[PDB]
Amino acid sequence: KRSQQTVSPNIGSRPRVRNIPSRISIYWTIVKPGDILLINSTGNLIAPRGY
Amino acid sequence: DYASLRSLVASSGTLEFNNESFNWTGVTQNGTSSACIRRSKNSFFSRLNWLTHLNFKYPALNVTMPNNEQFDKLYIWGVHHPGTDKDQIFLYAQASGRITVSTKRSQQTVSPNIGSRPRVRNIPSRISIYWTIVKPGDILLINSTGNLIAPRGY
Amino acid sequence: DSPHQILDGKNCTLIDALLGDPQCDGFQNKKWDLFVERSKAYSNCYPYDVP
Ligand SMILES: *[C@@H]1O[C@H](CO)[C@@H](O[C@@H]2O[C@H](CO)[C@@H](O[C@@H]3O[C@H](CO[C@H]4O[C@H](CO[C@H]5O[C@H](CO)[C@@H](O)[C@H](O)[C@@H]5O)[C@@H](O)[C@H](O[C@H]5O[C@H](CO)[C@@H](O)[C@H](O)[C@@H]5O)[C@@H]4O)[C@@H](O)[C@H](O[C@H]4O[C@H](CO)[C@@H](O)[C@H](O)[C@@H]4O)[C@@H]3O)[C@H](O)[C@H]2NC(C)=O)[C@H](O)[C@H]1NC(C)=O
Ligand SMILES: *[C@@H]1O[C@H](CO)[C@@H](O[C@@H]2O[C@H](CO)[C@@H](O[C@@H]3O[C@H](CO[C@H]4O[C@H](CO)[C@@H](O)[C@H](O)[C@@H]4O)[C@@H](O)[C@H](O[C@H]4O[C@H](CO)[C@@H](O)[C@H](O)[C@@H]4O)[C@@H]3O)[C@H](O)[C@H]2NC(C)=O)[C@H](O)[C@H]1NC(C)=O
Ligand SMILES: *[C@@H]1O[C@H](CO)[C@@H](O[C@@H]2O[C@H](CO)[C@@H](O[C@@H]3O[C@H](CO[C@H]4O[C@H](CO)[C@@H](O)[C@H](O)[C@@H]4O)[C@@H](O)[C@H](O[C@H]4O[C@H](CO)[C@@H](O)[C@H](O)[C@@H]4O)[C@@H]3O)[C@H](O)[C@H]2NC(C)=O)[C@H](O)[C@H]1NC(C)=O
Ligand SMILES: *[C@@H]1O[C@H](CO)[C@@H](O[C@@H]2O[C@H](CO)[C@@H](O[C@@H]3O[C@H](CO)[C@@H](O)[C@H](O[C@H]4O[C@H](CO)[C@@H](O)[C@H](O)[C@@H]4O)[C@@H]3O)[C@H](O)[C@H]2NC(C)=O)[C@H](O)[C@H]1NC(C)=O
Ligand SMILES: *[C@@H]1O[C@H](CO)[C@@H](O)[C@H](O)[C@H]1NC(C)=O
Repeated sequence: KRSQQTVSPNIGSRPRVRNIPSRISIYWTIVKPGDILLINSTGNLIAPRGY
Repeated sequence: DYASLRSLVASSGTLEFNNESFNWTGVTQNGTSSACIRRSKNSFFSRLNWLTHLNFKYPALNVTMPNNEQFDKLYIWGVHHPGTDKDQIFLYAQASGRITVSTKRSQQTVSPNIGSRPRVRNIPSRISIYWTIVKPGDILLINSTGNLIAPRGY
Repeated sequence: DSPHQILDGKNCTLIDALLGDPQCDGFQNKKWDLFVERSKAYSNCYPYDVP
């Protein structure tokens, strides 16, 4: 309810790290006492498992 | 982040520039501008390379440059935002792409945006300059689909 | 060690342990007063970058 965070996937080759060119970017979202985390995704989502 | 680049270069205290020879196959190098007059000739930034279309064909640019020396390297790169769409077709011959520079740790993605802006020196278009620092073990990779003001060296 | 709770990261970093790198799975669901990160800390998983 308080804030929105939008990230757009970028598809491209990147220097190999541990023989893996692809990468994952990690972000954090804080949820206040009475609040709702709503996630809209059409793809490329590494999803949370818990809090 | 102009202040950060200014403080960084000032603290380093050297403008020493080692020229490097990248792939740059399939795109036209150099590039000229009317506002950047040098010795009565149209020109551009000395340490930047304006890549333009070649034979009306702009291949995807996947150019890799490594560091094998034992010093950290500073690369200055840029994205050209054109004033008009006509200019985009004229200069790059395709639609707007995405410019992504990448190393083992840092990855920067910039999307060109085409729009008219207050004309400065009769030039409506603009160029946004970013800096990337490459460690010795790390390597630099660029995925250019156009609108890339490429580095000439480090 | 006394009197402040010390947790030794060993081959781990705090962000890696939070995400769940396999080698760091030992530190799961643990609390600390002071976390110690070793220089030799390395990651063994998908290349992760955190803005
Ligand atoms: C500077 O950049 C250049 C890139 O511009 C780079 O050279 C490239 O190196 C890679 C890696 O070896 C080459 O990729 C190989 O491609 C082989 C197939 O090549 C055919 O297709 C090429 C592209 O044609 C396009 O355009 C035409 C229209 O012009 C169009 O019809 C086509 O459909 C296509 O869209 C074409 O250039 C090429 O012609 C050359 O063929 C050989 C060289 O390969 C030689 O006779 C000439 O030089 C001729 O111009 C040919 O028609 C493919 O076989 C190969 O795949 C094998 O190797 C890889 C890697 O080991 C394996 O993974 C794979 O399983 C196979 O075993 C590989 O994919 C690319 O073609 C080069 N580009 C060239 C030569 O222009 C330089 O290295 C860079 N230099 C520096 C210093 O960095
Ligand atoms: C950096 O990021 C960019 C963007 O993702 C990548 O650049 C190109 O991205 C396009 C995405 O569509 C790639 O895919 C497609 O290639 C197709 C192949 O055309 C071949 O056709 C014959 C085979 O029949 C070959 O002989 C010929 O030489 C061609 O190679 C095209 O069909 C595609 O165009 C069409 O795509 C769809 C399909 O329906 C439609 O919307 C349109 O009709 C559209 O015109 C498209 O070109 C493309 O291959 C990428 N280029 C390269 C070199 O891979 C880069 O890959 C990336 N850089 C990296 C990862 O290093
Ligand atoms: C954008 O540009 C980049 C350029 O880096 C392309 O990505 C990689 O390109 C390189 C160059 O060919 C590929 O390198 C591969 O290395 C693998 C082996 O890993 C290492 O293993 C040991 C241990 O560290 C090292 O000592 C060794 O030197 C290797 O570096 C292999 O997959 C390949 O190596 C070779 O292995 C055998 C044995 O020699 C040979 O027979 C093979 O033919 C092969 O040549 C390979 O060289 C790497 O695979 C690319 N990354 C990929 C494919 O994800 C991008 O592809 C490019 N983007 C595009 C084209 O879209
Ligand atoms: C676009 O035009 C430019 C030329 O303006 C060209 O880039 C140049 O390519 C050459 C060859 O690869 C590079 O090497 C130079 O060649 C000139 C020839 O006149 C020499 O004079 C240079 O030596 C001077 O410069 C060195 C670097 O400062 C000095 O260390 C040296 O002491 C000399 O003073 C040098 O050998 C050259 O560096 C580039 N760049 C420039 C600005 O010249 C490019 O290839 C052209 N593009 C296309 C698509 O044709
Ligand atoms: C930590 O690194 C050392 C390196 O000497 C290695 O011997 C040890 O097995 C590693 N521990 C784990 C849990 O991976």
